[PDB]
Amino acid sequence: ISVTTEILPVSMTKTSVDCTMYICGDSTECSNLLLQYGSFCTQLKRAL
Amino acid sequence: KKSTNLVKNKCVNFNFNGLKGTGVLTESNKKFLPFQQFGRDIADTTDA
Repeated sequence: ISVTTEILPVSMTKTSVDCTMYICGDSTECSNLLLQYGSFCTQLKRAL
Repeated sequence: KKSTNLVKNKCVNFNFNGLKGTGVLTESNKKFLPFQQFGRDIADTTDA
């Protein structure tokens, strides 16, 4: 009578990202400049 | 230029010798050397 071990992954860690903090940070001028590019943030948020 | 009193433990704007930023200032336990002025983190942003 033998006993064997098998290991299988199931889940994965969940992450969230912020656009303005990563790209611009603590500068308002960069935010006002970045407001005129598009809506990539919506796509990133939806995927995550 | 002018000068102003130092406030701590409140989110404020600071201009240290031309270095502009927004954040909260705290007493530090770090030890510097006579030829050093500030430190940096992994992403080359000032922390001390």
